[PDB]
Amino acid sequence: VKPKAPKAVNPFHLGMAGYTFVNFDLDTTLKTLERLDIHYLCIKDFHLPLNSTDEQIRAFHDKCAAHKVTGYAVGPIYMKSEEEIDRAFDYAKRVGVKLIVGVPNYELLPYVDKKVKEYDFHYAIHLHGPDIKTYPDATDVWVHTKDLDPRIGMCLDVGHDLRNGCDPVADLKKYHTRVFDMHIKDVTDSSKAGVGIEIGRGKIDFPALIRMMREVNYTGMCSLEYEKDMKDPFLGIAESIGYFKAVSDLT
Amino acid sequence: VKPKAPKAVNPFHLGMAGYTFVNFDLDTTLKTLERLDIHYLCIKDFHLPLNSTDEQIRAFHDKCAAHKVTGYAVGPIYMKSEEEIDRAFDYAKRVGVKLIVGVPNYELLPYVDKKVKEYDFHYAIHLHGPDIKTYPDATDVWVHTKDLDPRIGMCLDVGHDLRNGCDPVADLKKYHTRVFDMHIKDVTDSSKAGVGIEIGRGKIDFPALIRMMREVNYTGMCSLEYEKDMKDPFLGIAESIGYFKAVSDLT
Repeated sequence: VKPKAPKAVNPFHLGMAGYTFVNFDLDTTLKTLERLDIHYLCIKDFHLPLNSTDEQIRAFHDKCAAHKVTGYAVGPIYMKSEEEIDRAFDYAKRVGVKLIVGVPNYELLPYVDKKVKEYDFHYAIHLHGPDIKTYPDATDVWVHTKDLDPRIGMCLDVGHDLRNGCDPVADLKKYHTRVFDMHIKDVTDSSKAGVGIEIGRGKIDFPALIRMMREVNYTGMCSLEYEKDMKDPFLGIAESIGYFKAVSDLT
Repeated sequence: VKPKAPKAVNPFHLGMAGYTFVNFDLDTTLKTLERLDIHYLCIKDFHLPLNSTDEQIRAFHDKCAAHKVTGYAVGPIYMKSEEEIDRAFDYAKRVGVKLIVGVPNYELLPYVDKKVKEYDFHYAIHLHGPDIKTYPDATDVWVHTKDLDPRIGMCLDVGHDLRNGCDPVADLKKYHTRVFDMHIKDVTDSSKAGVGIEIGRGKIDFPALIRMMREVNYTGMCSLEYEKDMKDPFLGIAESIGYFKAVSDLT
């Protein structure tokens, strides 16, 4: 009997983005993560509403822990006014996280700056690809944040970046000092016409991504945001996780 | 935009072993393979009974084709008398396959020899690991077949082989001339106490297996036989397929 090769060491943590489970309750979400050996969840309002009580927040944490899951950040949370920003930062504090994934209107970036100073939280702007005018890609988030507080950056969405015609691995190399979260997913083309697909079936260079994360020592989460078959996504979620685990282990 | 590496070329074909779906009908089985991009199914009696009519066989083939699946072999079929052997070979011919996965009593091996000559079919004996007295491992199948017709060999079950304390990659190197089918699966230990687990989570050295299949030019099927959570196996089936696809692509 000959032991297989040791699995490679990686600085990042595997998680799930909450939108993957937009059509499912928290019970179903946590049970699925548990079965997939995934220990991190980005928290969405459809699982933990912003006005949840202190007791409801405790109950959320306890359920997460019972399934060996940590809620590591909140969002994406879209923010179109200072009041929404105020509410999002207070919610993060109440939930006990220090990372907020957000989509603030451009004119509100100075206010986000004020709030990251007040709370000492990181704030990761979710880039959205070529269908959306604001924050289409990693460069656009960079240009809007590079002169602001160091705690403001991006949720590097590798799929949307590639669909905008950008190399997400080269963007990670350039912009790593402001990449605070990541959505992993795969796409069928490096254009607006690219659609979501199971990880490994599409165009994203995962081996390159994994090597680059090691090279820049990315220590955040790589959170699967699976946007295919969203009314019955389980088979695709699990195949994508398997493929990504293997790339993580063998690269 | 930089294209990812071309996927590696492999001589084998990815399939599914029918026992994976012992608790599910053929519709559910074919739909699952279709969604997983799997094109080969080993045919079990609970999906296509041995006394199925000619019309039922046609209907089976048409349904398989509609889901882009080929039924590539039949079995495993346990055989404890010459009559059962007679019935299995005639069934294979009626179903239009040339490979039978079987478990014949040892004393019936001469009759299997007679039947492979009569029909010109390959016959792959499913080895069963340390819990079962007959055909516990690849060496035992080898010793019982090496002097018989060249068309009689083994369904190399990598999980059961490892649980018997055997190296399935070294067994493949030794015995490739008589490996006509393969069950892929993973296990938690190289002992009787090893249980099934998602591919990649266990002890089987898949990269080594893939390199060895290239080295001996194994052109048969690697059929997933998933024996965990068998009342709700979908998540584990899909993770295992993802992991194995990645190993196939990147090794």
